[PDB]
Amino acid sequence: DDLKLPRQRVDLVAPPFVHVHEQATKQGPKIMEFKLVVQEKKMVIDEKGTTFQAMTFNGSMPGPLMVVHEGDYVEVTLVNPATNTMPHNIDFHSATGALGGGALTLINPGEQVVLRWKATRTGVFVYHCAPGGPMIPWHVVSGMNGAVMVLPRDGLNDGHGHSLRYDRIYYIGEQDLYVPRDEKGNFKSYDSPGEAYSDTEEVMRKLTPTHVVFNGKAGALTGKNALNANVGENVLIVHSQANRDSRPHLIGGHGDYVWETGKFSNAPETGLETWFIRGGSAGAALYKFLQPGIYAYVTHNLIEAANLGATAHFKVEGKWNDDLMTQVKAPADIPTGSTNE
Amino acid sequence: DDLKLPRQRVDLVAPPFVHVHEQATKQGPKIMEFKLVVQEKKMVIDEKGTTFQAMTFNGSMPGPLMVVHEGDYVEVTLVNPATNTMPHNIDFHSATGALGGGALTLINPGEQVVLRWKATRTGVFVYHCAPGGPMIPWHVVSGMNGAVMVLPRDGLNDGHGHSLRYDRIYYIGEQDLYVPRDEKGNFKSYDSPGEAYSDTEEVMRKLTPTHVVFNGKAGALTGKNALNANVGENVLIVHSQANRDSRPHLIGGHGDYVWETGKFSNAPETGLETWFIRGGSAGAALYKFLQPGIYAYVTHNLIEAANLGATAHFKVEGKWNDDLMTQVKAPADIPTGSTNE
Amino acid sequence: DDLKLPRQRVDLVAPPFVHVHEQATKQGPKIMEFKLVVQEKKMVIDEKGTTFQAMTFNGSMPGPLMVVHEGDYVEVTLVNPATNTMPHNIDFHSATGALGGGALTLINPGEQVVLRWKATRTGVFVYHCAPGGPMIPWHVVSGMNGAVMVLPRDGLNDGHGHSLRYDRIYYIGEQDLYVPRDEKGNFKSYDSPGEAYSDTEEVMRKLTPTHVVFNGKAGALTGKNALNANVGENVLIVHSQANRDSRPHLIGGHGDYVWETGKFSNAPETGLETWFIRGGSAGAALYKFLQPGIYAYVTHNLIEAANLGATAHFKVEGKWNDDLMTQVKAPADIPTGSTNE
Ligand SMILES: OC[C@H]1O[C@@](CO)(O[C@H]2O[C@H](CO)[C@@H](O)[C@H](O)[C@H]2O)[C@@H](O)[C@@H]1O
Ligand SMILES: OC[C@H]1O[C@@](CO)(O[C@H]2O[C@H](CO)[C@@H](O)[C@H](O)[C@H]2O)[C@@H](O)[C@@H]1O
Ligand SMILES: OC[C@H]1O[C@@](CO)(O[C@H]2O[C@H](CO)[C@@H](O)[C@H](O)[C@H]2O)[C@@H](O)[C@@H]1O
Ligand SMILES: OC[C@H]1O[C@@](CO)(O[C@H]2O[C@H](CO)[C@@H](O)[C@H](O)[C@H]2O)[C@@H](O)[C@@H]1O
Ligand SMILES: OC[C@H]1O[C@@](CO)(O[C@H]2O[C@H](CO)[C@@H](O)[C@H](O)[C@H]2O)[C@@H](O)[C@@H]1O
Ligand SMILES: OC[C@H]1O[C@@](CO)(O[C@H]2O[C@H](CO)[C@@H](O)[C@H](O)[C@H]2O)[C@@H](O)[C@@H]1O
Ligand SMILES: O=N[O-]
Ligand SMILES: O=N[O-]
Ligand SMILES: O=N[O-]
Ligand SMILES: O=N[O-]
Ligand SMILES: O=N[O-]
Ligand SMILES: O=N[O-]
Ligand SMILES: O=N[O-]
Ligand SMILES: O=N[O-]
Ligand SMILES: O=N[O-]
Ligand SMILES: [Cu+2]
Ligand SMILES: [Cu+2]
Ligand SMILES: [Cu+2]
Ligand SMILES: [Cu+2]
Ligand SMILES: [Cu+2]
Ligand SMILES: [Cu+2]
Repeated sequence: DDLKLPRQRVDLVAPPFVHVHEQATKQGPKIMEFKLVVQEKKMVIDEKGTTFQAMTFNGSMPGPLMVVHEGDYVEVTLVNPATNTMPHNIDFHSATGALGGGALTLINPGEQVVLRWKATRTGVFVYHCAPGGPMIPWHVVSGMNGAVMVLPRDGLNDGHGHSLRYDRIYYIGEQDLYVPRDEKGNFKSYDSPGEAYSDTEEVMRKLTPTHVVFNGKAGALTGKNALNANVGENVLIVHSQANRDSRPHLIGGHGDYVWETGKFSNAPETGLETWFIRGGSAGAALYKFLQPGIYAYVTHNLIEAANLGATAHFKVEGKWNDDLMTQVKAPADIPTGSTNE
Repeated sequence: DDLKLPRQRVDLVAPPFVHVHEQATKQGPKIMEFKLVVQEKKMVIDEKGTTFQAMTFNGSMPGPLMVVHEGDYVEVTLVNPATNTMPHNIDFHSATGALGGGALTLINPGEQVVLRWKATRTGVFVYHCAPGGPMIPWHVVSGMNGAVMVLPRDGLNDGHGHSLRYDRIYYIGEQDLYVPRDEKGNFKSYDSPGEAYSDTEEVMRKLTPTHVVFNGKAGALTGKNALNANVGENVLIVHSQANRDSRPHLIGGHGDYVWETGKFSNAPETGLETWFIRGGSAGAALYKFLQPGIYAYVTHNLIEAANLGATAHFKVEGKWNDDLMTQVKAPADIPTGSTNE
Repeated sequence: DDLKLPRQRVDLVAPPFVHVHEQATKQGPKIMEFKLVVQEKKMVIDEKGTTFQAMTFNGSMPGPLMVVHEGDYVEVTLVNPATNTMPHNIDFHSATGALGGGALTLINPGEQVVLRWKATRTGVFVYHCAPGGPMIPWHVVSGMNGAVMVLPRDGLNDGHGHSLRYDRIYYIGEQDLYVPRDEKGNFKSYDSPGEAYSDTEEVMRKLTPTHVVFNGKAGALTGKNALNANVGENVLIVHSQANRDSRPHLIGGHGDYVWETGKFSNAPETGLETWFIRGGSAGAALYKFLQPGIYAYVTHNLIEAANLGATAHFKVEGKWNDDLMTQVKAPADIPTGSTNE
């Protein structure tokens, strides 16, 4: 027992929600214990019911958000149940050495492993499966990716000596999918990941996804699963993309404070319209809602947003501010005396 | 009449030019009145005469640049003449609430609407049509996008307490187009936007444009329409892309001061070769010309620049500086005594 | 002889290595003399032996890294031997005027030219061939691109008044290739660049590379050609991409200090997971190795990394630090008493 620190078990929750944590803490470093269970399963990924052979951490795309503080140790038990067909591992971009932990975590079905990494670098970071060779992109684009947030012990700041505190946090994992089609253009179904591989790899090679989704499917965060907020709340939106670039935008809002490269040692940028998540990274945006109503959160390639699945909704309760925006005149017939050339 | 401020009507001009404005102002906030008239029309988009069914604000791709100051109110009359076939609206990324104004501006042919938004955020911002669902990307990639610049009341600064002033401003709107082809590879023509939709959507879904153009067509800002400047002038180049990333570069020059995310609350970066406009944003670069001659302004995917339409020219008058660059020896035969392995 | 400065001849070396230079210097400005010889040749670009008709500076993809200091003059002799078939030139993104020098350097086979440019802007910069029109992207994606680094005379700094010094430097040139295929999907071979052009241009137009390689071929910097380092060394990794975006990541490491836009007048960002090289630029990352072993350096589109060629290896000698990372329990059977739902 070389490392003599208190241990705290964390119970992960499904995205887009985040497990209970403190922003600022005066507790000393701890060993933060997490469990991730690989689950291969067929999943529905669009509003027409298209299925595909997914591979997940903890049954979700993305995998759950892990939250720790700078100087904590993160002890992760990775479990690969014998119902799975493939070997799996885990690479933490937050971690130092052994390909992020991938070189120390390769497990066959029926096995588990325990990795410990010190949280020396602050920010939001991707984690993903990376078995080796062509299996690396396949496992990642099959769903095996999530994120971890390493907070400064004093919480977030604006890079100019002022504390920032969020009232709410959501984790938006964006997933690029490569679903094979038949000669007529219909999506193909398979009985196992292995059976889907060869056809999937051919789609992957042309670098054009068939779907780009938040929280694992088109429409996942719309309708009854819209994200809630209230006028005045400061909301942190963590966005990850393990394989492909994204350009997040909150329609009707802004990024008040944005860490587009995702690392809290760097001052955020202010007042952004659209920000950029480089493939293989996580970023974070804070926004204080000023108006009630529906907001769309998109990647601002609008073809991907509207036609390939990459739109979420916020439903924000409160009172409308006519000073910031008003409909001066409702739609009305163009006046007869108008000249509109 | 709740809002008791002076009103000023602005007459928009066609890009790449910009309407008359002040950089720094000591005037107080005003209500700045703008009119945008939707025009659906067939337009020529390449040097071989390819046409396509465009949808525009004020008859241009991009729509005109609107320029106001922080704290002004922007009162926009959007007009959809009865000669048009589709409903249209407007989303200002500069604005707060109601999906940028889209939720308050949906008008059928024969209607107009008046929206007012407070200019609380400084920078250059996209505006675009966003009717709903799949119509959002279609209207945007059909040409319905422009930009607005919200200047600080004191004008631009270098983020380190020094004023920056431009001698000239140009607005470069970049447009990704998705023109259908027949089985032989020739571009298809249609009699209406509605007729073009189904085939266009199929091209859009594969996320590869057929054309990438500045000011609405290949060659628009070359030849007799090159952009003018003079040695010593500080030129602001505003660049927008409503749907797709771009990587601007001034061949033979630099970005002296670049706001790649486009927001003046952030200090610019200095001395860039190439900068990055994330899809769904505007950015801005200042450059002081040091040499006369022709400059090419490109997106630095050179296939897009040279082969899909995305090159503009500057023609810069003045005297050559041999200290910065000189041809020491003109092309000459390789000397006989040379060894060139 | 207007310009009365000392002259120093530099002998270039093949990437990923870099010619001998000083980081900080107290020498005054000099005329730094470089020679680049164009070589058109067939080259092997993947592990299955696929060939293609390359065009290079000095026989390598990328062309060699040139290193000078701010205020030096760079006198480049460009040679186009009569064994070549095409005209060639050179555009330095570091240079001011005449399209970066392209407008002063066009040479036919059998000719040479001498260009001098003043190194007024600090950073890493692309150089590339740019003959005119469609020949520009073709020559660049055929291999005619490299980089130059213009160091501050005091060496690198952290943007906060502290010197940074590298123990080692590597230059990683990333190349997007567009190799034609026959109706069965096999790569086509040609006897000359001219013969390959028409088919290559058709691939280029669809903006999807067939290969994305470091140092000119899949596997170039893996196996016996892995990059060496030692625990404790600060390694500068210069990354260029003349045509297409990249997202570098050091698997198991970080970017301690990253200039993603590549320009040393801007403070670096700290502690990045993944950074972004915009097409038509160079960037640079410093990392101090903390753990021994194999590291993969990738573009973090993992399909491109694992399946299209874009992976390099570092082999790092030293002692493992169990505090930063440890395997707490090796892979073992899932305990009978476990519940893993
Ligand atoms: O800021 C640059 C810095 O990163 C360093 C910090 O000095 O270390 C990072 O990783 C180390 C792992 O132990 C820690 O010192 C540090 O707390 C963390 O940010 C150096 O390697 C370098 O100067
Ligand atoms: O996309 C090609 C072509 O395929 C068809 C079926 O023949 O539709 C498929 O592709 C659509 C777009 O991805 C999906 O909306 C649908 O689930 C799928 O069957 C055609 O309708 C389409 O033109
Ligand atoms: O700098 C962060 C800041 O944005 C705020 C300014 O305090 O507001 C922005 O939008 C508001 C709309 O009224 C204005 O206060 C402000 O002038 C503008 O930049 C906050 O919501 C937050 O601190
Ligand atoms: O691009 C496919 C194929 O189509 C042809 C006509 O058969 O040319 C078309 O496409 C060209 C590239 O976009 C355009 O230059 C031209 O306007 C268009 O007819 C072929 O020439 C080409 O191989
Ligand atoms: O920092 C902005 C600055 O770039 C300037 C420097 O004043 O010049 C750059 O190019 C010039 C070429 O002579 C040099 O003055 C300078 O050393 C270099 O960084 C201006 O044109 C402008 O303020
Ligand atoms: O990629 C299309 C198709 O072509 C084949 C040969 O018919 O393989 C070629 O393409 C592969 C992927 O790029 C390469 O691995 C190989 O060198 C090449 O012959 C098929 O195997 C493949 O499905
Ligand atoms: O140690 N107190 O939270
Ligand atoms: O299945 N993912 O939220
Ligand atoms: O672990 N690879 O399928
Ligand atoms: O109020 N004067 O410009
Ligand atoms: O048609 N646009 O400039
Ligand atoms: O308004 N949509 O076509
Ligand atoms: O001038 N001395 O290095
Ligand atoms: O051939 N290039 O390293
Ligand atoms: O110089 N062009 O082939
Ligand atoms: Cu896996
Ligand atoms: Cu990774
Ligand atoms: Cu419209
Ligand atoms: Cu938008
Ligand atoms: Cu060339
Ligand atoms: Cu260039």
